[PDB]
Amino acid sequence: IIGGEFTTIENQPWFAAIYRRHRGGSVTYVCGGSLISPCWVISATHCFIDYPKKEDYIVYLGRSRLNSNTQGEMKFEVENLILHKDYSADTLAHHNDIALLKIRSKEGRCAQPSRTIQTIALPSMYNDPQFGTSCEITGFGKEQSTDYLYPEQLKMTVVKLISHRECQQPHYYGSEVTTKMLCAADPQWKTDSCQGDSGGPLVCSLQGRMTLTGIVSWGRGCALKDKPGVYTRVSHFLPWIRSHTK
Ligand SMILES: N=C(N)c1ccc2cc(NC(=O)Nc3ccccc3)ccc2c1
Repeated sequence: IIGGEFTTIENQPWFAAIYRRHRGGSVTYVCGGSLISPCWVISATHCFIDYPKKEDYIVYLGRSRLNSNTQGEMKFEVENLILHKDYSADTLAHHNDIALLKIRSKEGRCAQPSRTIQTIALPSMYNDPQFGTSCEITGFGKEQSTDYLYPEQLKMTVVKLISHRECQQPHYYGSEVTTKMLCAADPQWKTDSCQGDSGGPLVCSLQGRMTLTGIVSWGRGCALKDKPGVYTRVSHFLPWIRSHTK
């Protein structure tokens, strides 16, 4: 997250921190995710497509720092890694950038909700917020495009949704951004999501309900003029999510 503010997991309790174990024992941070039900985390296929082995991943819920075992956190392995079959990547645009992770503790249990571990509601079909609505993003991603390290403490920011007609303007993304994608940015271009925030949540309060409207997917640079963040429009994928979690 470029700009924004430092936060803690009690403010983002649906946030999942996903890591990968490498041969030799080293563990590195991969992507964010969101808890949609006790046994299921939703994220972005691009986070996993190059290492599609469920045994490699570690998922934490209730974790506020990259390298602290936060009090109340719970650690899980991935029982099933579901990637979208029509996922693809263009120079900028990522298509069907959505994945599901079925989680299990060593004792075989799913998440136990608590003050720091909670689900986030899915949207309803054909009901996304109007352009100009403010939404929040959360993640352990870069603080500046030139950084190589990720922040130790979790961050959040707030951005505004941009219409498809505006996002398709020539100086924006033209025809590269589709109706299955949602744009969101800062009007002054000072805050945004960035590398390492992928898979994380774009949460919008709509009709009084905190909703998982988007999943961080792609963008040209981070916080660049006329280059919004692009998110998987979760409402389009409700049939896919429902069928893959039954
Ligand atoms: N402007 C944004 N909101 C945004 C959102 C997600 C992003 C994700 C990025 N991920 C990215 O470039 N990943 C990568 C890693 C190794 C080799 C090649 C590429 C980079 C910029 C991003 C920028």
